[PDB]
This record gives sequence, structure tokens and C-alpha cells, in this order.
Amino acid sequence: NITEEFYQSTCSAVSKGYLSALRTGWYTAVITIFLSNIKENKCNGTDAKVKLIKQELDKYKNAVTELQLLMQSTPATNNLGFLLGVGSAIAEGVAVSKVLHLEGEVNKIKSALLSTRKAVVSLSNGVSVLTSKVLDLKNYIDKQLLPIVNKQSCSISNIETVIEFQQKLNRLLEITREFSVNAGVTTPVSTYMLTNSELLSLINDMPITNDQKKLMSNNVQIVRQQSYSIMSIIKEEVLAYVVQLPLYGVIDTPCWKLHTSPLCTTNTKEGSNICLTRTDRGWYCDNAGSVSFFPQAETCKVQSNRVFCDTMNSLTLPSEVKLCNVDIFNPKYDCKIMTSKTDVSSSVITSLGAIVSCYGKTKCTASNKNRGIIKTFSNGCDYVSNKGVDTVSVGNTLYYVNKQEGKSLYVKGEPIINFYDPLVFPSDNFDASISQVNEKINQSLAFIRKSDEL
Amino acid sequence: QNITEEFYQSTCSAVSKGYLSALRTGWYTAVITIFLSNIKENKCNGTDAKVKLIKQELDKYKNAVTELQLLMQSTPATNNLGFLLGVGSAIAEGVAVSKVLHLEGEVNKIKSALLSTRKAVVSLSNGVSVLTSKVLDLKNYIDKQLLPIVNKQSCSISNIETVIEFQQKLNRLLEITREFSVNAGVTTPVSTYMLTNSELLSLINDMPITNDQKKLMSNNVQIVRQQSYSIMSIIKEEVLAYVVQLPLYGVIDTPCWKLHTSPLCTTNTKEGSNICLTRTDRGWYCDNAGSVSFFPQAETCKVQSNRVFCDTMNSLTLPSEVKLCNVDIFNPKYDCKIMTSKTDVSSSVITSLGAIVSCYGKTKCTASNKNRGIIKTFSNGCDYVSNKGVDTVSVGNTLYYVNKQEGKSLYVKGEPIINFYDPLVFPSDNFDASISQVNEKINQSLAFIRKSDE
Amino acid sequence: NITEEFYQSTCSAVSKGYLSALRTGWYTAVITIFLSNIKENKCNGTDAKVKLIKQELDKYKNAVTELQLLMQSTPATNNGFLLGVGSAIAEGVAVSKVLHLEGEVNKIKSALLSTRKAVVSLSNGVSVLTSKVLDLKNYIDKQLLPIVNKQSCSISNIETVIEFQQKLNRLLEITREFSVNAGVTTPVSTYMLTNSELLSLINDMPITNDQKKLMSNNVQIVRQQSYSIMSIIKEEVLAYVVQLPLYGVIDTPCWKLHTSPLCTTNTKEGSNICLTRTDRGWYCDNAGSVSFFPQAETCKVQSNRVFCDTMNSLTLPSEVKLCNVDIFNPKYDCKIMTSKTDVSSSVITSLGAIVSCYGKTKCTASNKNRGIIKTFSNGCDYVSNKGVDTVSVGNTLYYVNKQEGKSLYVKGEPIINFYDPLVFPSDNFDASISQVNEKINQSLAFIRKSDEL
Ligand SMILES: *[C@@H]1O[C@H](CO)[C@@H](O)[C@H](O)[C@H]1NC(C)=O
Ligand SMILES: *[C@@H]1O[C@H](CO)[C@@H](O)[C@H](O)[C@H]1NC(C)=O
Ligand SMILES: *[C@@H]1O[C@H](CO)[C@@H](O)[C@H](O)[C@H]1NC(C)=O
Repeated sequence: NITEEFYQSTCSAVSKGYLSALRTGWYTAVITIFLSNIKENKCNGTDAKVKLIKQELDKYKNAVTELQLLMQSTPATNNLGFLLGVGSAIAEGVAVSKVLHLEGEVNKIKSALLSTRKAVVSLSNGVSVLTSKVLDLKNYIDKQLLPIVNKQSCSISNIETVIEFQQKLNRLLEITREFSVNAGVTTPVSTYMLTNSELLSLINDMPITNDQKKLMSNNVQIVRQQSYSIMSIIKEEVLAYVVQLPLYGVIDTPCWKLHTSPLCTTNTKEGSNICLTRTDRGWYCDNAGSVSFFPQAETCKVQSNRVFCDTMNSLTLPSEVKLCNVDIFNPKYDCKIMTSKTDVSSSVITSLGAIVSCYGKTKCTASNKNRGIIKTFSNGCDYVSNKGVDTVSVGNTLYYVNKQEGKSLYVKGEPIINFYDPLVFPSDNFDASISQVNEKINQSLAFIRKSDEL
Repeated sequence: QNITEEFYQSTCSAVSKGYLSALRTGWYTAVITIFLSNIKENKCNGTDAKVKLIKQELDKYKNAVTELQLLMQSTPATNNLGFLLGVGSAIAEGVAVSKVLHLEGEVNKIKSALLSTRKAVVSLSNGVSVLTSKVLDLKNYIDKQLLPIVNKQSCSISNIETVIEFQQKLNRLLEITREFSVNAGVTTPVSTYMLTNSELLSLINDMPITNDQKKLMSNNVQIVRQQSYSIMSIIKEEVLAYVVQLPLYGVIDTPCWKLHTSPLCTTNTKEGSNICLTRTDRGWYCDNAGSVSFFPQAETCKVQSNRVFCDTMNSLTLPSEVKLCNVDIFNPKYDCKIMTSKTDVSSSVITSLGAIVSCYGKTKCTASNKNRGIIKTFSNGCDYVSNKGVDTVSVGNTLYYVNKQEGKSLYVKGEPIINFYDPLVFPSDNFDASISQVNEKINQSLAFIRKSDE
Repeated sequence: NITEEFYQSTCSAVSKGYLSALRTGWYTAVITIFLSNIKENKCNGTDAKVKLIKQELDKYKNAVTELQLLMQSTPATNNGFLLGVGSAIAEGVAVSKVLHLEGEVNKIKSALLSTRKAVVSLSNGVSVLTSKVLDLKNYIDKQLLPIVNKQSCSISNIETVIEFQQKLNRLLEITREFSVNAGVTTPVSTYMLTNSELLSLINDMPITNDQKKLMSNNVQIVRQQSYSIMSIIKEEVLAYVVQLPLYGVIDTPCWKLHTSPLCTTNTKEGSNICLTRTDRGWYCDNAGSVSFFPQAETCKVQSNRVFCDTMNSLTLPSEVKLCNVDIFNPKYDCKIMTSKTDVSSSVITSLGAIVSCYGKTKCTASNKNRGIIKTFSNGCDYVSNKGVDTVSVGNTLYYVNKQEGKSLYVKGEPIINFYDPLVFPSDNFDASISQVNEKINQSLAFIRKSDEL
């Protein structure tokens, strides 16, 4: 059950009640497609049906040409955030594929998949991989296609032999279009890279918990968007690429989303107002005794009450950062603010409603679709829940509120920007903390007092 | 069309006038359904070749259908000086529509209204009257043409023309699923698979707007699609329904202008003794309801040669006196915004009808013609050159191109305002401010220096 | 072969050893698909094999009509710190508007009547090599025109549907892409430009044969850096402009800069001052100056070669190279930023990983087989990738380039220790070495005279 609190005193909001799925590990597997080494050229005859085998046979040499160029390439992920300088996310799959490039690794695959279509392959340089045959084009091409090419005089048969070769190429050709427009590395993992059957199975044969197995299966569209598929080789009549799947080694811990907006004084004199915005907006999830914080919006994906994030894109904070929602002046964690003189209207749509910051002569309203205007916001920072509100307007900008189901609570309090004397309030867009502003106030009180010695 | 441009030397900036507005203020939503037929009975022996083909194309028909059910189970969304934005949700109104279709009993209501015909308005329940279109009727084809073949245990293997025909009639159904599954069921731009021009043009032409707005959308169908969303909803009870959300241009043929700025720095020799200044709120500006809507980010507004298509969701409402800054940056009615610094480095900005060059220090700043070559060499300072004679511009080892789009430019002569500032008290840490807010900081230092005269 | 130096003095590393491939110019060709002008069925009847062709002709027309809506829609893309703004496809938009002039198409069609490849001088001075990649007009006018465009029309065989589909394929995909991409696409696909045409088009380019091997062996990078521009479908020919890159600077040294926060390690929270070298990214020697590429996307790497678009560059003095040898040198004023944020973090370099660790933070470095092999102390420290597979700072795990290369550790005393914390401007001052000196001296000035009593 999702609930939201609003803190009038700091113009912030926490959406509590969520449940974590935090990627911690990776699960790589190798997917092979066995290709039949069709050499070159057709059979003496230009029957339009033989002309048609050519065209579709021209596609297969071309698909192989592209996959041959991506093998030779050095794959790499082309995907206020100066706190992040992260590395690669496919370092583990590149780690398998550079070893698939070693001479003699393809025969080690061909041995393991001789009786089965899935086995764990013990190959060179100290890595095991689950390798899976998903497609056997060797059986087809060399059995009921190649003799019609193995015949220097091919009488093209009934037409349905051209339709069928279109159908067994189709997937391989969809694979190559993805790889070829993504320099080898594709995300999300499509259903042509890994069909539901194969994926729902590959998860099943993942050594994970029953907790993690049921979570991934019920969230397959979430899994594919945070997985990778990585072209590796086409070599010795086999195509292979590595797939890189997320491992959610944190589950069902509490998460919450912080929401923030400017908190300013509301004096009539123009320019003479100072502002205050808590600045660590984003996702927080309890993790391993600390708090994992995801400043990027793009990093986390919600499926109705569960937050899937990638710990690579996160900052580790002590659990006392939670106190920043209890009391910003607590002596245990120096809460982050930043100051300014910019009292400009702006509304933040939260998880269960909207923070509205209205200053000056700005028209700020909250509305129901059938009822009409149900609130007009005064200067200062207010909030409206999502019971009865469908939209919020600030000036001429229209914001839709979330209508999912949850209890809000409005937590009263005095706007803390009232606790500061403006004359010595540092407003030069100063991204600091609570004490580091007090850092400057005592200096500013003293810098005036020292010149008061006469 | 007709586009003009004034380059202001006094402040190292330009404004392009003559554009006319089309600002998105609302969403027109429609329900697009493709009737299906519920089959799971692939019982057929038919070892002969023309059954394997129909078996395989049919299999594609189920794994698409399965992909689409997982999407019904999902909850989609989007995450869409450029920071002040309004954080909202682009597709909240089409998700409202899609919630009712998840209620049980809503599909018959659709089938009741859409029984004979293709386009009707459907009262679903609790505040939903939605235009629904039936864009393809597979059920008839599958009960009438394809059920006789597969569903009989005889399984009379129909002509090869059936294998090809069924491929035609899956293709749209099969491209739609590709698009939804790799975008998580929200797509943009709305693609022709999702909505044809015949379909789109009709929906436009029967949008309850004026023929003007109809005439505008029909002649900018590619802009319209780029600003329209399509959200999958449900595949249920032999019906597939996806919600289509089309932009509604509530502000039309109001004047727009684009603001370009570049740094205005001094040209003293002793290096690092030069101060700078830069007008800040660059972007698109349009006249909108007695106010000015300002769209700081470039990916928002789209131009077709003289018409600017902006989404008001990503705008900032400003008083019509923000126009004063393009008249006099020292005006008393709007506190024009500037940011200041001491790092003076060359850079160039391509305007709508020319290019600003801000040449500073040891840099080679030129502007060339295609036929003649280098036709201008920038002395130190901020200057301008228009597209009447110039094709390109090089600043250091970087080359920009200019628009050969036709339009009268105007070089407005005047003295750079940073010559008015005494460098000793100039605030130039990296102050992100206004003219007066700067002047405020200038007064304090002067006051504290006047005191230090004893 | 690649190497990497870490500078303990200033918590930064430079990775040397790269060869530049800098896109300084463009190269436009026009791609044409000759089409046929054909209209409504005129086959009255509903034969099964005839309804298949009606669908396939409907796709043709719906693709032709949606192409037409692209020929009159102004095409452009939206292609970054103190970087300015340019327009990536103006070289191609130049040609595309000439093709809209009248007569240009018969001039094209004249030179390409017998040959598939020619150079055509259009009526504004500059000429363009133009090429013919699909001739459907002959196919629609010779093989199909008879059947469909006659009142009496036996559908000769079902194979007539198949080849019309197969001859239709590229035109239908070329229309798909141009439609989600408002007539300009990147990277260039093989539907837009197959491999043979591309290799050929490279072959005919006026470049060094060192340059031709470079593109030919990096086609996939070359495609990422090319654009495709929809121009016209009018008077029985579909023409779009391809704009391929001209890497006018080759075989010069490149290097990439990584930096991290360098703070003091007093135990008192907040009593620490930090220091970070700014302007991190890729640098390459270019024409007596050094082009700096601030954005990660602007350069694409193939192991020791860097392909960068110089539109998204900056031209810096070559003395900026001294900021890696002595950040106090009197010839170039090295850029830093001060803070009081002493957070632990890691940066993954070209050959290792920088860990700047602070507070009570657990920062290790681990091997796949061995486990932790180093717990970092409070400070800014480095580790080479021989031995190391991953790094953890808190609960976040970073992998490391396993790329072959040598690293050298340069010991020095952290510069953050050469500052009096009492007068150090640590209010997130994006400034330089001497600009920070100036705030210190001025602060030491108001300290100086106000303390004569
Ligand atoms: C001066 O310092 C005290 C503690 O040293 C701090 O709490 C206070 O906020 C400062 N003065 C003002 C007016 O804030
Ligand atoms: C500074 O204050 C004086 C009054 O002492 C005022 O006249 C002047 O206009 C102020 N400076 C500026 C730049 O407005
Ligand atoms: C600052 O300038 C004064 C000039 O009186 C000079 O004596 C002093 O050495 C300078 N600061 C430093 C750190 O050298």
C-alpha cells in the first residue's frame, strides 16, 4: 500500500511504501545459431522461381557479411551528474566474447550441443557459460535446401519452397538488423534476440532464489529493458552472441521517492525574497545497512509498487539521510539544501498528488475534470492530494496528477526559510547543506562585527 | 513565409522574428481496435509442405498475441537553464481511457456500438465517451476463410495463396507488436502501422476543431505524428485495443521568436584580466494568452520553415515585458537575466539567418564563402555575419554551417554593455543572475570600499 | 599499443597512445531509386491471386504518398558545456533543395540512362556523383504493366506476387525509417546504403588510400557518423542525399583525461577541502592546437583509434598538455573546481580505476578469482587493471577495462595540501589555479591590513 506525506515546512514530499528490486549481479548466457556454410552462386537456370531463390540467397550472404564485421569490432556501451563517472555495463559479456574469439572455442561449443540444445560449456580462460542452441539452420539448409543447390541444374520445385526459406531466414535477419544498427550491442533485449519461451526458460534455469524466479517471470518486460544482448562471432558455421541479464540481489526492502520544490519568502518588494530547496531528489532504497540513492530519473523503473534500479547508477549514503525527512536541523546528518533569490512559480507532480510553489502574480490552480477549479494556491509552497484532482495549472502550463491509489498526509510546520535573516542569507545559488549555510552566517555576522570595533 | 533577424551588438545576441505559433494545450484521445479471433486449436496432421508454412506463420500469430498480454499487465509512462521544467506525465489522459478498458464488461460495450460499423463514440463507464475505430477485422477472415482449413481434422491444405494471404493480414498486427514490445507499450512518433494517413487524416478531420486547425494538422501530418503518442491497453475477448493520443493546438498563429545569445567579454591583453557576461534565458518565445510562453529546450519546439510547434507542458510563463530585454537590457520593468564570468574563450552560435561569433584571445575566427573562400576575419570581440554571402564559419579548428534560408537580416550597431562595468568590483565568480541582482552585488563592494578610505 | 599515467599529485590519469581520425569534412552523394508511374487496378474481378497483388500495390502507393509528404517537409535533425550550436546536415540540405529545382531530374536521368553511376552537374555550380540502386520502373513497366494495366488480366502465376514483394522490399524499408525520422536518418542503414554501394562509394571518394583503408575497415563507425537525407520523389525517380564523413586529420596523438575529487583526510567531518581537475574527456593533437571533446558520445573508439566529430570540439592551446606534467606551470592556467563535498567515488579509466575514498567508506578492489586485493585508504589512489577486475565504493560495483596496456603510477604530494584551509574558496568554485590564488591573496589581503592595530 502506497502512502505519501507532505512537509509544508521544507516543501518536500516522500512517497513511502514501495518494494525494492535492485540489480546487483549479472547473468550471462551464450545463444548460438548454427549456420550452414553455403559457399557461392546458384544453379544453371533463370526461371523466375530460381531468380527468387537468388534474391533471398543474396540476403543470407549479406546478413553474414554484417555479422562478420561486428565480430571484428570492439563493442562498448554508448549509453548535474558529476557524482557519476561509471564504467562499462557489458564488461562481463565482452569478457565472454573476447574468449569466443580465441581459436578453438567454437569446437568446444559444438561438442557440448551435439546431443542437447543447452549445456554448460567449459571453455578456455577460466570461464563457464550456459550456451544454448536456439536455431538449427544447419539441418534445414543442408538437408532440403542444399541438394537443390547441390544440383548444378536446379529445377525450382513447387513455390512453397521459396516461402519456407523466407521463414527460416526471418529471425536471423531480424537479429542482424538490430546488431547492425547498434554497432553490436542492443538494449532492450528483443524477442528476436530472446523469445519469451527462451527467456522465461533461461530465468528458470538461472541459479537464483524461488523469490527471484517468480519476480522476473512476472516482470518479463521489465527484465528485457535492463538486459543486454551482445554480438560476438560468426565463425565455423556458428553464430554466437552473449546475453547479459540482471540479478536483483536486493529484494523487498523499503524504497521511497523524495520530491522537492523551492521554498521562498513572500514579501511584496521585488527581488527581496530568498529561497530554499532540498536538493537530493530521487529514489532511495534501503540496501545492506546503508541507503542506495538513484539521482537519475532514467535509472529506475516502477511496476506499480516495486522499483527496479541498477546499483551501478547509485550513491551510497548512511541511513541517517532518512532523518532529513524528520528534521532537517538534526545533528546526525548534514541535510543538503541550496539557496537562491529566484521565487518563480513551479509545480512538482509527486507520486500521489502535486507540490505547488506559487510566487508573485502567478495563477496556480488545481482542478477536477468534471468539477472544475477546486483550489487556488496562495503564494508560498502548498500541496494537493490526488483525491479529487486530475490536473494542476501553473500560469499557462498544465500538469496531470497521478491517479493511482494511496493515502496522502499533510504534515504541518513552519516554512524554515522564515528562520533566516535575509540581510546575511547567502543566495548566490549556493548548493550546500544546512550547517554550511550557517557556516556563512556566522562569518557574515562576524565580518560585520570586526569592522564594529571603533 | 518571411523571417527576419536583428543582431544586437550592445549585448552580443540576436532575435529571429516572423514565426507563427502552434502550441499544444490539450490531447485528443481515441481508441483504435483490431478485432481478433480466439483460436488455440492447431490440431492438424498435414505432413505435406503447405501446412508447415501455415503452421509457422500461425505460430508468429500467437507469440505476438502473448507478447501483447504481458503488455496489458504492465503500467507504462514516459520521463519527458533547461531545468526549471514542469515535471508531469505526457500520457496520463490516455491511460485514464485505458483503465476503463481493463474493467470487465467494457469490450461488449465496444462491440455493441461497433457491431456493423467502424467508427462510433462509445459510452464506457464513469466519465468516458471515446471515439473508437475498428481498423481491421481479422475475426471475419479467420472464421470465414481460415477456420475451414485448420479447424477440420481433415485439414484440407488450402492453396499456397492462403499462406501468402494470411501473411498480408498479419503484417500490421505484427509490426504493431514489435513497436510496443521494445518500447514497453508506449510509442512515439505514432507510426503508420499504428495509424495510417487515411486513418490519421480521418481522425484529424473529425476532431471537433475548426477547419483551420483541421487544415493545419492535415498539412503537418508528420509534425502531428511526432507529437502524438500511442499506448497499448488490452488484448481481451477477441479484441485488441490501443489508445491514440493526438496533440490539440490551442494557440495558433500567435507571434513566435527565437533568442540567441553568446558571451560578451572584454578585449584587454593581460590574460585573465577580462570579464564576461551572457544573457541567459535563450530559446523559443511565443505570444500566448496575454503572456509569453518560453520553451528553453530545443528538442521541444519543431519548426516547419515558419511555424513553430511547441508543447506548452515544457514551457515557462513570462510577463510580456520579457520582450523589453530585446529592446533595452537596462529596462526598469523586467529584471533581465545575465550570468557573469572571467573566462573569455572563443565560440560561435548559429542563428536563424546568420551566425554570432564571439572571438576572444589567441583564436582564429573566420567566415567563408563556397566560391571565394575566407571572406571575413573576426577581430577580437563579439560580432555577427548573416547568411547573405556566407556559407560556413570556423572558430579554432571547428567549422559550423549557416542556413541559406532566405530572410532579411539586420546588424543593429551599439556598444558592448560590459564596457560599463569596472572590472575591480565586477561579480564574475560565475554568477547566474540578472542585471540588477548583479548591480546589487556591485553596490555592496563599492560601499565596503568607500568605508576602506581611512 | 596503449599506456596510462596516474598522477597522485592531482588525482587524475592520462591514457596515451591513440591515433586520431577526426571528421573535418563531408562528402555528399545522391542515391536514386527509379520508380514507375502507375495507377488504379483496371482488372475488374476478384481472383484470389489478383487480390494479393492489389494489397502489394496498395503498400507501394501508401509508401509513395508518405514519401511525397517528406519531399516538401523541411528535413533537419537535433544533433555540450561552453559548446556553441551548429547544424549537422547543411551540406546535404544544400543539394536536396537543388534537386527540388525544375529540370534537375532530367539532367540526372540523362546521365543515368545507360549507366548506373555518373557524376551529374546540377544547375547551381557544384556537382555530385549520383548512383542508381533500384530500377523498379523497368520492372513495373515491362513485367507488370502488361498484366495489371490491361482490362483482360490473367494473374500469370503466384510467383508474380512474390517477385513484386521482393523487388519492393528496400523501398518499403527506406520509407519506414524516413518516416519515424522526419526524412533524416543516422546511422545510415544498409537499406539506405548496402555494404557494396558503401565500399564502392568510399572507393570513389577523393581521399588518400591510407584514408580509404581506414573507412573500409571501420564501415560500422563510418555509418554511425553519416546521415541520410530524404529529398524528392517526383517525375518517376526517388532521390535522397547521403552525406559521408571526411576524416581530414589522421595519425596524430590522442589521449583521454580522467579526474576525480582530491580532498584532505582530517577526521572532523566538513573540515576537509577538496579539489578536482576539470575539462575531462578526449584530447587529440590537431593542426598545432589541441581539439578537446567534452561529450562522451562525440568520439567512438576502436581499441587505439578514436573517431571524433570536430563539430562538437573545442580548439585549445597545446600548452594545456602541461596540466598533466605540472598543474602550476606558467604557460597555461590549469582549470580546477573546489568543493567541500568529500564523498568517496571511483572513476574507471582506460587501464584501471581511480578511487577517491573518504569518511568511513569501504572502497576495495577485487579479482574474479582472488577476492579483495586492496582496501583503499582515505585519499585518492589508483590501481592498474593487471590483477584487477572490479572496484566497489559502498554498495556499487564497477568493472575495469581489461584492454592490454601499461600503466605507470606517478607519486607526488597531493596539491590540496598546499592550501591554507582558512582562506581557500571551497564554495564550488569552477575556476583555475591562478584564479583560486587570486581569491586567496585578496582574502589574505583583508586579513593582512585589518590586523594592524
Ligand atoms: C551563528 O552560529 C550558530 C552556531 O554557531 C548557528 O546555529 C547560527 O545559525 C548562526 N547565526 C544565525 C543568525 O543563524
Ligand atoms: C547604489 O546605491 C545608490 C544609493 O546609495 C544608488 O543611487 C545607486 O543607483 C545604486 N547602484 C546601482 C547600480 O543602482
Ligand atoms: C599577495 O600579494 C602580496 C602583495 O603585497 C604579496 O606580498 C603576497 O606574497 C601575495 N601572496 C602570496 C601567496 O604570495
